[PDB]
Order: sequence, then structure tokens, then C-alpha cells
Amino acid sequence: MSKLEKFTNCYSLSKTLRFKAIPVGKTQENIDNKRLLVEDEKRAEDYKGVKKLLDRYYLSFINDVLHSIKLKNLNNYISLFRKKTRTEKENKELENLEINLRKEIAKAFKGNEGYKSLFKKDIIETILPEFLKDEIALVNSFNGFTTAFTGFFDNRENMFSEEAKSTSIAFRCINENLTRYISNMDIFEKVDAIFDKHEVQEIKEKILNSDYDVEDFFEGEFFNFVLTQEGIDVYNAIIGGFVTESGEKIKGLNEYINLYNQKTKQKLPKFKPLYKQVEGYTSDEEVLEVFRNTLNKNSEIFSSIKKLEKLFKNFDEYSSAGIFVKNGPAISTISKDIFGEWNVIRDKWNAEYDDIHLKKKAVVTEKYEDDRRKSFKKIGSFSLEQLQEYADADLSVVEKLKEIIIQKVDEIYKVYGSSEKLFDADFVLEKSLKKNDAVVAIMKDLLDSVKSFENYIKAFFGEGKETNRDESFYGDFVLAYDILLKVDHIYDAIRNYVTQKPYSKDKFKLYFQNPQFMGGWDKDKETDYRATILRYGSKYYLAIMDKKYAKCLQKIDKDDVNGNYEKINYKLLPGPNKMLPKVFFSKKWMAYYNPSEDIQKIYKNGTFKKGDMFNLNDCHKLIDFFKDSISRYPKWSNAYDFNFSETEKYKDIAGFYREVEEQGYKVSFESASKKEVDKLVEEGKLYMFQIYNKDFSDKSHGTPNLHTMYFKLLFDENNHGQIRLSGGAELFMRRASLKKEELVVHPANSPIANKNPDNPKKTTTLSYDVYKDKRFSEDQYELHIPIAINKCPKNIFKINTEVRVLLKHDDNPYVIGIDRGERNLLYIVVVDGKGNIVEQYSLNEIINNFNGIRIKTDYHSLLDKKEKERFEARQNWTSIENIKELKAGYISQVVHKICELVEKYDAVIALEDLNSGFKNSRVKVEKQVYQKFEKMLIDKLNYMVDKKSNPCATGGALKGYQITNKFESFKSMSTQNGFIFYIPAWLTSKIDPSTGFVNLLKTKYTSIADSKKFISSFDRIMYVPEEDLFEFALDYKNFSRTDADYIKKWKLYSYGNRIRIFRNPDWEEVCLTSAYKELFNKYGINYQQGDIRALLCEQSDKAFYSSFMALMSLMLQMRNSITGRTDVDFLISPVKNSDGIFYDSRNYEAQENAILPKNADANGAYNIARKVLWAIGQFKKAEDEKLDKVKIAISNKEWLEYAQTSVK
RNA sequence: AAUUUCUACUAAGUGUAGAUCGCAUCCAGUAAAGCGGCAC
Ligand SMILES: [Mg+2]
Ligand SMILES: [Mg+2]
Repeated sequence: MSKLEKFTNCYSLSKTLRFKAIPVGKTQENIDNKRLLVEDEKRAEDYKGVKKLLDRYYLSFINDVLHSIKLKNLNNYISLFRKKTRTEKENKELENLEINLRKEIAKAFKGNEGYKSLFKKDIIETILPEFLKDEIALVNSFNGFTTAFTGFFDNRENMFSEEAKSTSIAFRCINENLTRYISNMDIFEKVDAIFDKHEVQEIKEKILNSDYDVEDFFEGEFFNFVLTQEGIDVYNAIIGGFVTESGEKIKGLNEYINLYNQKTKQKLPKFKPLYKQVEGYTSDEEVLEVFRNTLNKNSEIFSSIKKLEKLFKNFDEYSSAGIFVKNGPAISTISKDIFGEWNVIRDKWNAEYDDIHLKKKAVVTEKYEDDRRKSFKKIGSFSLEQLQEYADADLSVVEKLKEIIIQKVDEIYKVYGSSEKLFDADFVLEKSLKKNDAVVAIMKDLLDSVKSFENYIKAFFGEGKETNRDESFYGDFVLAYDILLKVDHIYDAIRNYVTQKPYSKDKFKLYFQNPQFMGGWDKDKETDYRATILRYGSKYYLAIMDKKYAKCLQKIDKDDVNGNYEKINYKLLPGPNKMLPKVFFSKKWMAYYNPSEDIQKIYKNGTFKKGDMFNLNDCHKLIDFFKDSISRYPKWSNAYDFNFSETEKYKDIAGFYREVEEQGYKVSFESASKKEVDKLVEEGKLYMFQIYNKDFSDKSHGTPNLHTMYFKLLFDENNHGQIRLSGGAELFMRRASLKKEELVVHPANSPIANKNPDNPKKTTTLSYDVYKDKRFSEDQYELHIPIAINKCPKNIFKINTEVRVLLKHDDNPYVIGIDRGERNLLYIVVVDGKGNIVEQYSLNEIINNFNGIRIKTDYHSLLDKKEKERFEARQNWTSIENIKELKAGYISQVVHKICELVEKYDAVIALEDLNSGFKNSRVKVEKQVYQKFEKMLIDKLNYMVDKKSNPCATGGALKGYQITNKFESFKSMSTQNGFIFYIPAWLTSKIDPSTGFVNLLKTKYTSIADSKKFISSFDRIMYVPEEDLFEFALDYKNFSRTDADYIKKWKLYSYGNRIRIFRNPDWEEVCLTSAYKELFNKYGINYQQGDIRALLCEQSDKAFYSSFMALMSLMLQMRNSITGRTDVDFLISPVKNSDGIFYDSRNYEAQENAILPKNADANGAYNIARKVLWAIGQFKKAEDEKLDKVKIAISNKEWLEYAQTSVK
């Protein structure tokens, strides 16, 4: 059997199929006349309204708990906070005190005051009505329809967690609000006497309050007062100042500190206000009104930009030791902008970490580099002083930063000038915004220039309780920035609006004035649920009974004079493990049966269940009781065909239940007069809809949609309960959003150009009209039907363990390698159990089969035309969205290609772990699309079907492969998920497949001395006359950071030629030996002399050495690419194989499915696969029961050992 | 340029080929990675 075979019927999975519901006959007229719809439509309107009222009571609630709270954890907390640290994980004691501050807040919500009636049915039933007429009325409407608020309900209970999320109130109460209060205490202590006694308390004490005193709000025990919004407003008014209910405009503390510019030493810190807590879709008038309002030259966002300009202009005035830059991407970027390279800061910091941790004897090891890396990441931030500590003299870090920041503000001001007419009161919109390209680009330009300023500027927060900070700097900075933060919302909303499809998918749920509408199908509650399913020939229908006529479907003849619909009776026995004991210990059954006490005692004590009070006979007695009770229960034994296993072969009660559950459900069809119900439709006693997708069209002649097959199979004789119909069906109405007269149309009888350049037919002429987006021009009913797949699994085991066991015992196991490439969206390499390539090719082109005809689509050319489009459109939003969606389409094609390969080779899949990576600019499928791809792959593999197989066949629609576990998280895409193994890409592309040689030397020229050392660290350097080549023979031991190489000693030869970047005002090509001959001649070095390393070091000037190294580096540069030309991105290796000939990639370009990789893209997919072979190799070394514990994570050192020894 | 819906189409003439429970994240490979259904 194929390894694949053993993976069927493993676990249940549930899916919902969607269809269009086409109203038949007079149904729509009746629906309108009886006005059934409007009930469900206004609810849809007021939904948003009621939500606001729920937020109202939520906010009164939050302010009942918050008025009532005294933080106990706090006071230790304040003293520790002002303890000024002193670290050594003494602060660790405190970081656990923090969490308990949020813990105390969460529990105070939950703990008391009728929190419980919050996200359950009783909140809009009674609670909202008793809290605060035009609003009570809207809430009343929703009753028995509490469904509407479930997604809302989940979004709002995250409010009260200890989650340390920006969602949490507690995080807000303690994490942001409290720290500011503390930070302000230390400002208040330092800046006390600046206040005039009359000036100080007298205006503030009286006009802001007349209660309390100003001093109070800078005492630690006063914080709890400031948890609620009033105390927050009171606090912020003390800092900011007040209106005064008149002209008075009483001054705040910050103004006074400002007015102490009279000393003009100033830079005396100002207080930071406390965070209060707890767009434009609709119209162009709306979208424009917001842009004008938030971004004009006297808006507050523009005010905060001028202040930040003033602040940073005085950057020199502040203490570089007390100004921090958050650690993360901002460090790479600012490194680039300050010094001129990405990794500089990281590099200097590695130079300093080594000296401390790097033992002289010690040789750098992968772990060492991993741990040092964990340390860097862990560092929260860097002061400007520290950054200047890396600053080479003749560069000022603060000043270079000043010129960069100021530059960015100047770029905002120039972009304002270019957008100036848009902010005229006089301005009006000539064209619709989607129509109006020129305007949209003006808006995007400005938004981008401010967003980028914001996003860059945001870096100067060390995201820490940093011990010493320039509070004078961060007072001004935090005041101004917080407004600037406002841009991100505006930006997103405006972009979502432009980016929108011209049509809308908004819709509303239909109950037809019935809270319990369409709860179930199979169940005979049809008088209650009032929906059912009809069949006629090949067509299926949804039939909805009017309340006054529920039984109308009951009494219908099986008329055979001419024609009948088939009528649905669905039988489901739900949850036998709860139900069988519920029914059969019923008082009525108890009457029916004089059940033995032996049975009752077994149940009550549960000696049937597992749990070591279980008795097998007791279990069997229970079963037999149930079995026999089943014979004598009409409702069930006239519904289902029970065929029970012998009682003895049942291991546990659970074994018995699966059979009840399995046989528990039956579906079959009744017979009902077509003419009779047809008339029921006419009279409006019954409403009918055809359940439809294009595959039900009389002109559909192609292979159907997968979901179409699922739906039909529901009612096919061959389907023995593998896919089942479930309740929870919903009907929606999707109001039309396009007007038919306004659609783009290709008129009948005129040729339409075909767009696929690989389609050999150039035009199409149809005799009817084709309309863009036609389906959105009509009101549309849609029907979502839930199904159950593999509800009663027979094969239970751990999927990961079973994959390992089968791989352990397989003689020629096959692996599919997938890699993302530079010249190829995706590239695939199939390999046997020994590393021989069986298949290699690009997936740039997706080839489709219809009939016997194959037509391909080159998705890489598509992306290329769209990238040119993005260039022509100056990178506007919509092209960006078009590219994202194209890619998401492409990956739905690829999923199918991978499935065929898995089925074809019974192969395991090898994929990049995207939790270990380097971003590569060259590759076209970015991380975020690839992650989506990997999720989709896993999802398919949960149940994998080939549509063209006969459904009952293994791998067909009734026996899908389940070779993957359910997706949990992206973080969870690591190690192995069933047939999928996640591999790190380290050292899979730039490595000789033939030898496993990898360049581990550093050839950058550094110093004349270093170059000599380099040259000297070589064993030999000799020109070989016979083979006309230079031979560099080396030991990796003599060079640093080569621990991973297994074959230490490699001989390098000049042979072949290489493509060099060779930038000139950037490509040229270079031969290798010619360069070695040229350069040596150039300097008077005769090279026919053995071991010229002593000789070479005799040279006196950089020029020899600078160019010797550049020459060397190129030779070790295996991967070569012009980038104008698809034709070559080749791989050539400076090292001979055992047989003595060097690997070139171009010698494999010609062949089909050649033994070694054909280009560098292939090499990468090839080597990703070999790492899985390595993993398989570890399985083959372990005992069956240890397999689950074996480690798949190959280490650069294991990898190179494997790559270099397995080649032979 | 037709769709349950999406993407690419026109595929031989009202359609073709994949894919397709729902929402949120869609740009930072140093922040986040989860919330639903379903099932237990
Ligand atoms: Mg089809
Ligand atoms: Mg389209």
C-alpha cells in the first residue's frame, strides 16, 4: 500500500457550502406583499445603533468598578518604580508585581457587581431597557435575535483581560496611565517651587475643583483616583488648564513651566497627560471632509509637526545619554541613515559582546551565535550616547540625525504646497474619487509623507522603563507625537475606501419573522424551523413554510399521474453519549422498562467509563441494556437501521456510541405532488428557491467545483455518511449594488480580445452579451449549508507519529522540495530516498487541462505586467491590491499542483520554516503571501481530494487523505505537521550540490596586513601547468567561524568564469584564470613558482591586495546572474568532485528532470528536500517507540556533514 | 469578460481551470501570529 493509503477516515472536519438561492415563481411577490423582509433589514440598520448603546452601559459599568478600586499591589510598586532600578534581576521581582496590578483590575471587574449579565441574552432583554425611548425601542427589536451581537461580544470581553494587550483596560490602567503618573511625580518633585502660591492652588484648587489640592495628584496613593475618566480629565486639566465656563481660560501646570522660559535655561520637563480609555466608508463627501479637516495647515496634526520640528531642531540642547531608540527594525534603518550600512550597529554590538563572552581557546559555534543573537534581540533600546559610542569620530550621531529628521519635515511642507488647492474652502469634487485618479494621488502623497515621518519618529521611544531619560525632551515629544499617532487611523480608512471593489457584499440574515428559522433539516421539527429541502430531477430546492401554514407540506400525495418533487426527511440522533442515558433513564422509559438496579448503579457510579472504577462486564451490561432498549423505542428504531457489533467485542462504552452515532443518521426522500406545492407557492403558503451555482446550469459541461460535488454527494446512494448534512443553515439577502445599465458590456456579435498571450486563439465572438460583475446588479439570496466530514472516524492515531513510522520503514521514500526563487515564483524538486532528482521545474506557469487541450498561464509574466502597471501608476494603492490578489490567486493554483505530486509520488513535503529567515529582496513571493500559502496547503491536506477521481476511491471525494493536522498558528508552522516538514533555508542555495562545498571565508578587503594573513592562512597557492589552472588549497581550521564545515580541506581552482556586479555610472563579466595571469603579470609576479604565498605577500601597496581579494571573492561566488536575462542564473563551483570535474549549472540547463539542479532556484528547492532526507535518516536510526522524540532540526553542522558525505 | 465567493480566464459559446466555513492581521524576517465556528 502507499504510505498515503493509511490516512483516511482519521478525524472529523466541518465545512460550510454557499449557494445562490433563486426565488421561483410568485415567491418574490408574496415575500414583498407580506413584507417579510423589512423586519430583517431594519434590524440590519439599527444593529450599529444598538452596539453604541451596549458600549454605553459597558462604560457606565467600567466606571462602577473603577470608582470602587484601591490597588494594594501599587504602593510597593511606586517605591520600586522610583527605586531607580539597579537591575540584576532585582527588577524581576517587580516585573511580577506589575502583572499582579493588571491581575487585580481584571479580577475586580469579574469578581463583583453583576458583570455576569453582560454578554449573554439578558443584557438586551432587560438590562439595557432598565438602564437609560427612541433608544429603548431599538433594543426591543433585537429580542430572540441575540445572534447579531456574538462577534461583537467576543471583541468586547477582551476589554477586561490581564492580557497585556492594547485592548485591555488594565494594561491601560496600569501599563500606560500609571507609569505617567509616576513619571510626573518625579517631575513634580523637581519642579515644585516654580509655582506662585496665589498662582498655584488658588486658581486651580478653586476653578478646576475647590476640592482636594494640586499636591495630592502627585502622591502615589492617589493613583486609584485617576483610573476613571473624570479623574483623568481632572488630572489632564491640571496639566493642560481649563475653560472656566467663561472667558477665564485658567492656566495649567505646563503653561507655567513654559512661562518659566524667562530663565531661558529652561528645558525644565513638562508633565505628560494621562491616556483616556474606552474613517469615511460611506461617501466621497465624507472622505474628503476628513482629509480637509485633519490635515489642513491649522489642524492639530499639522500643529504637532511644527512642534516636533522645533523640538528636533534643538536636538543638540538635550542629553544624548537620556534619549533612546527602540530596538527592532528602527535599528537597521537608523544604522543605514547614520553610518551607511544596515548591520553596522549590530556589528559593533557583536564586537563588544564577543570580547566579554568569547573565550580565546573557543571557536564560534552555532549555539554561541544563536545565544548572542537572543541577547541582542532582548536588549530593549540604545541611547544616543551608546550609538555615538559606536560613532567613529568625524561623524556626529545627533547632528546627522537632525539633518535626516528635518529633511523629512521639509518633505511634508513641499508636499503640502502641491496639495494646497484641496484644502480650499472653495474646493469641490469634479469626479467620483475612484474615477478621480489625480486627486487620490494627491491625498496618498501627503498621507504617505506624514505617515513615514510619524513611523520614523516613533522609533525614539525606548519602549522601556529606562532609568534616566530626557524628560524635557520627552515632555515635548510625547505631547506632540500622540496627536501624530492619529494619522494611522486616517491613513488606513482612506486607503480601505479607495481600495474597495466597486460593488458591495453587504447583506443581512433572514429569519422570516421566526427566531428559530432553519435551525435544523434532518430533524422533524419542520412545523417549528419551517424550512426544508426539495429535489426535482437534477435540481435542488429550499422550501420555506409560512407560519400560518406550517403543516401545508405534511399532507401531500405521491402523485404519479405525471410529476413529483422528492421531499426531505433527514434523521439525526445527536450526541448518543448524552442522549441515550437521557432518554432511557427517563421516567416514562423507567415505566416502560423495569430497569435492573445493576444497570442504574453502573450508570450513577459510572463504572462503564474509563477512570479505573470501570468494570468491563458492567460496561457490557450497560451496552446490552441500551441495545435492547433500542429494539423497544419506536421513535428511533423506525428511523435508523441499527446494526450493532457483538457486545463482547466492544472495548468500552465509547466503542458502542460511535456505532450509534454512525448509524444514528439517515437521509432519504419522500414524494410530493408537483402541481400541489407549485400552487402552494402561488398562494403564498410556501416560498421556494432554487439552490444554485453555475455547475447547475444546463450549459455547464466542465468538471464541477469541489463544493458542488460535496453537496450532491450528500444525497448519493454511494455515500455512507462520510459527508453529512448539519443544522445551523442560514439564509441571507444581498441587495444589489450595481445598476445593470451601468455595467461594462461586450456586445454580442463583436469579437472580444483574449487576454492570455499564451492562448493561441486571439479573439472570441459570442451571440449574446457579456457583462462585467453581473451578479452584483441583482438582489441576491445566498444559502450557507453546514456539512460534517468524517464525523465517525475509524482510524485513530497520531498523524505525526504514523508519518515517522512509515518513513522509517520505507525503502525509497520520496520528497517534494518547494522553494521561493528569484527568477521563479515557486520552484519544485522531487527527490528519491537517496537524493537523486526525479523531477525539477519552475511553477511560473500553471498549465490547465480542459478536455485534451492544455493551455498555460505564465503568472510570472502577469506579475511582471502588473509591476510595470504599479510603476506607471506611481505605486498607487489599487495596483498594490491588484498585485496582492493576483498572488493569492496564484497560490490557489499551486495547492493543486502540490496535491498531484504528493499523490503521484506518495511524497512527503519539505517547506521553509518562516520563523527562521533572512528577507530576500530578490524573491517575489514575500513572507506574508508564503505564510498564507503554507496555511492553505495544511488546510487542503486535512482532507485532500482529487476531483477527477471516482468519489468512493481512496483520495476521491468520499475518501480524502488526511495527512495534516488542523492549523493552529503560524508560530505553529515549525517542525512537522504530518506529511509537511518545515526546514530552515540556511545554506540551501549557495552550496555546490555536487560537493556540498559552501564558501565560509570572508573576502572583503580590510587591511594590507589582514590580506597577508589571509593569503598565508592558505596551505598552498600554485599555478598548475597541465590543467592550466590556479590551485588554492585550504583548511577551514586556519580561518575563523568555519566550525560547521565537515570536510575541512578543500582545493579551490580558478576554472570557469563568473559574472561580476562591476558597477559603473551595473554589470560586466570576468574570466578567472585570465585575472590571475593578468594581475600577477601586472605586478611582476612570476606564477610558475610553487606556493606563491610567500611571494605574494612581498607586495607593497593596497592595489595588489585590494584586487587580489576582489578576485578571490568572485571565485567563491558560486551564484551568478545578469538580471536582464532570464536565461542564466547559474551555479558554478570552485571545487572538483571525486571524479574530478567541477559543477556548472549550465551543463544541466538542456536536459529534462536532470540528476543535479538546473539553475540556482532549483538548487534551493533541491537542498530544502535533502534536509528532510537527513531527517528521515534520523528516523531510520531510532526505535519505533522513540520516533516521536527524534529531532528534525538539522544544524548547520549536521547539514554540511550530510551534504558533504552523502554525495559520494 | 459571465462565478456561492476569489483569482486567472473565454477554455469552442450564457461558460473554463484551481481553490473556497467566518472575522482580524496584509507589511517590518527584532512588535502581533490570535477571536469565532466545529469538535472536546
Ligand atoms: Mg468547474
Ligand atoms: Mg475577474
